[PDB]
Amino acid sequence: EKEFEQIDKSGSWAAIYQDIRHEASDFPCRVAKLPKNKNRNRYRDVSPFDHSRIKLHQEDNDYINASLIKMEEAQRSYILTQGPLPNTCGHFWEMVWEQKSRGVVMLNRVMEKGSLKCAQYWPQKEEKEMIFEDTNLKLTLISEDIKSYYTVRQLELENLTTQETREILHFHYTTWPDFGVPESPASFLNFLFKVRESGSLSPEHGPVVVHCSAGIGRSGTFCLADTCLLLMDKRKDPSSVDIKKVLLEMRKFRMGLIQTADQLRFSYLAVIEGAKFI
Ligand SMILES: Cc1ccc(C)n1-c1ccc(O)cc1C(=O)O
Ligand SMILES: [Mg+2]
Repeated sequence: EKEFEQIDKSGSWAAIYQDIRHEASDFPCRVAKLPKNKNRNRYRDVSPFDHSRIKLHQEDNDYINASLIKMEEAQRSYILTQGPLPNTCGHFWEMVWEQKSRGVVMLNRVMEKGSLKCAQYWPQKEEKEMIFEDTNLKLTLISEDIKSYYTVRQLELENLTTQETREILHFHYTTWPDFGVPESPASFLNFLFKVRESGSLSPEHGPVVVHCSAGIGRSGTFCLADTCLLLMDKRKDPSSVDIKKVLLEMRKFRMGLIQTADQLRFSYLAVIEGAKFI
């Protein structure tokens, strides 16, 4: 609150953001850069660090552009990944299956600014299921709840090899503007609360899988707000929760979390407003 007003009045958002970017950790991404993985990486997207990458349980190629963000004190984990490519939808759902995730959080529309941001990786009609032959998975739309700011879908994922099925919840925030950030964090906070209310972020399940469009953040704002709000509830002194410190901690696991000074300001606003509600 006080820190927000001081930065806002002095026009220091870009300076604070540049300092975070300059202090952000840099770890190798050697596996991501291997020639055989060139078509598994979305152009203009970041690469996962070797130390925190999620490995597919496959003998030939274990690579997927996804990272595990593990927040020790908050007891929260998140898998941050790129929006699936036309050839990586099978890998994406293999990761959801292997990591025992209950929720997938999508913070972009399939088309934004007249360009495709990710493959249509889930079925749009109940009777038209998707089959991922490469990873032997079937995915069916069970139900859809379309709201004004976001849509929730219940999906059924089937391992065709064993016929075992799992219910996956798809939380799709459909109203993040093509340019900049939302004017108010209210709908984004309601979306985060809806994800929380589903059990998708809880330790009884594998990490939630979060993604957006290449190189333009968003995913970081979701995880950063969730972890900050949880720490404010857990700590004896909620005012000791430093969002810049939490962000730098998350940045140890995946690069590029919070891609603009506007997203940093938006993250502060979502945490301040969310703490007032909680
Ligand atoms: C109850 C329902 C009908 C259709 C869906 C997709 N649902 C959900 C199922 C689980 C969940 O956590 C949220 C929702 C919802 O729409 O709020
Ligand atoms: Mg129909």
